[PDB]
Amino acid sequence: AVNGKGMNPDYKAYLMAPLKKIPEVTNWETFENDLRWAKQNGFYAITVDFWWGDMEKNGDQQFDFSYAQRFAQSVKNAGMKMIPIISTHQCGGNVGDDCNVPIPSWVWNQKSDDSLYFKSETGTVNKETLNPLASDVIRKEYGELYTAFAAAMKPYKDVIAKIFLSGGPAGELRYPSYTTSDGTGYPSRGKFQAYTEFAKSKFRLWVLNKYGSLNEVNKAWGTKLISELAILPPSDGEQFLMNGYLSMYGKDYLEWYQGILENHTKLIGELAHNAFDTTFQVPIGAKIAGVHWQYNNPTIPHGAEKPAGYNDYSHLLDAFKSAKLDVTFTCLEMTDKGSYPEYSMPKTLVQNIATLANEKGIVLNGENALSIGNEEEYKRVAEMAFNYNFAGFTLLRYQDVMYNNSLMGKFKDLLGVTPVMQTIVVKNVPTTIGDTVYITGNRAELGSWDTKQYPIQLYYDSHSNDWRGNVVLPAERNIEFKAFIKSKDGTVKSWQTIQQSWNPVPLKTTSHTSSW
Ligand SMILES: OC[C@H]1O[C@H](O[C@H]2[C@H](O)[C@@H](O)[C@@H](O)O[C@@H]2CO)[C@H](O)[C@@H](O)[C@@H]1O
Ligand SMILES: OC[C@H]1O[C@H](O[C@H]2[C@H](O)[C@@H](O)[C@@H](O)O[C@@H]2CO)[C@H](O)[C@@H](O)[C@@H]1O
Ligand SMILES: OC[C@H]1O[C@H](O[C@H]2[C@H](O)[C@@H](O)[C@H](O)O[C@@H]2CO)[C@H](O)[C@@H](O)[C@@H]1O
Ligand SMILES: OC[C@H]1O[C@H](O)[C@H](O)[C@@H](O)[C@@H]1O
Ligand SMILES: [Ca+2]
Repeated sequence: AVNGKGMNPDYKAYLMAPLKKIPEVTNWETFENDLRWAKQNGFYAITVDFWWGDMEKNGDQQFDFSYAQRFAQSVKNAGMKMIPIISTHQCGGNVGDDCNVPIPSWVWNQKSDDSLYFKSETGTVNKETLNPLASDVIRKEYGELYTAFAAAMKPYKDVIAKIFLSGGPAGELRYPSYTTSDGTGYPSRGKFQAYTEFAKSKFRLWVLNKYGSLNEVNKAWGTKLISELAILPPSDGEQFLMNGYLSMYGKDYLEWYQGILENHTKLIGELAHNAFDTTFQVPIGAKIAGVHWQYNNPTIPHGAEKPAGYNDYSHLLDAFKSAKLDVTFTCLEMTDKGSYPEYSMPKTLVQNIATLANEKGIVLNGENALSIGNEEEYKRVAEMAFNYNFAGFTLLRYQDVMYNNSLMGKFKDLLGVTPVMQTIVVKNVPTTIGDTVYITGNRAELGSWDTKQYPIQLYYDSHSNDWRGNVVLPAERNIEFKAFIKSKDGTVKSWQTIQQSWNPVPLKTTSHTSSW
């Protein structure tokens, strides 16, 4: 893996459940059997959306966790684990959606202003999820929902391996900047979503709080605003993305804009921990979307990310570490293109996000963006997952592998692996002062024969004069590898004489000894 390390020893594979309720897809007995089968193929738990629109439909405080409970009951019967997603967002309207579950219709009546929803540069209204600006309503509603959920699901704490939160549209921490009705669907640039009267005044107050007065504002932005009402979000999103973002005003606007999402992260993170920490004691996480298009568009750089709310990922991730939430990213199955008109750079994006996450010590979990239909995409996922320290991978979605035995068999082999620590020992290595020994192998878990970025470092044992190291490997899988020497300057000097192998790696920790 990266930095001479191996795959993450805590890696686990997860299966994303269907969007529709199980009873609308099959019966509970078949479902329980599907889970036993999934478990046989390396899946540790099934992640599932529990829609707010279902749990509090009737009215405020009128809960119904009957479905969630029945679902957990079957997971328990199958001897599996589940990862509930407290989806406070709407189901339907997004890519891949095949459901229709809006958030409780009554929530919109708790306000007379327009503080609850989103309005784009061109007036398009969006009600897929509560606007994070309304922290007062979110604190109340999410606070109540989470605590009610904890009580109702207390009896099943033993099958709950983790809890996910929905930070926005599609259960992702972001603004709804890419939608069909707003004319911002892939691969178009996104449209900023801060045009409600509430958003405008909030930005105005934030600017005034930062600088004190209009004069200080005009002084900082080098502008000539006539009055406080002139403090506004971009009038022209396109022009802003072309070069307005480079000005002092742009920096402040984007800081505030992304700031709303960071503050929201800290809020839900706190409500969640307060409601689940003592009861379940399981990790909590949220999702960041993979807005990979328009990444390298020369005219409007990061034209889709910025409107989504992603301007500074480093700063964004700090909010997660601060809130004590694990992070989930996507697009692990895709590769870079970066050509007109999409200017798509998913892999580059995933690599950057992963590098940042690992630096800050944030637990990283990945997902695939679109359904996978060929073994080749599983390989791409494997490369990213096992070389960028992912602690987990969640496959979307259920039916894709449940009704396709050959695809399932390929996932079991490449991704449904159980990591096991093994000691590799290489003897008689002709190393000279300054050289370092590494091992690289055929599977992604071994860097796929890469000696530049993904090789696994070994350590000299001065006592037995050989090189060794405890390496994490995929249990019960066949592997081939070779040790090689890296000069002090970083070039590959020589390779092990014979290619080694372990057919397969045993599930018990032992050691593999070979000679150079
Ligand atoms: O609130 C100040 C001003 O902001 C916007 O104008 C920005 C523009 O969006 C940027 O791309 C760049 O040109 O800097 C401008 C400020 O000097 C709003 O469009 C404008 O209405 C508002 O008054
Ligand atoms: O690069 C893929 C390739 O890597 C290894 O081949 C090594 C070989 O082991 C060394 O002795 C020397 O020849 O450099 C080669 C790399 O060019 C694997 O052994 C091989 O299976 C794999 O395809
Ligand atoms: O079931 C989980 C969520 O699935 C969809 O959202 C996915 C989307 O399909 C995928 O392309 C993207 O990369 O990630 C999101 C979030 O996992 C539904 O649209 C969501 O409502 C579900 O919560
Ligand atoms: O915008 C939703 C979807 O748009 C496109 O299909 C992208 O390829 C995909 O990665 C993304 O999830
Ligand atoms: Ca409530």
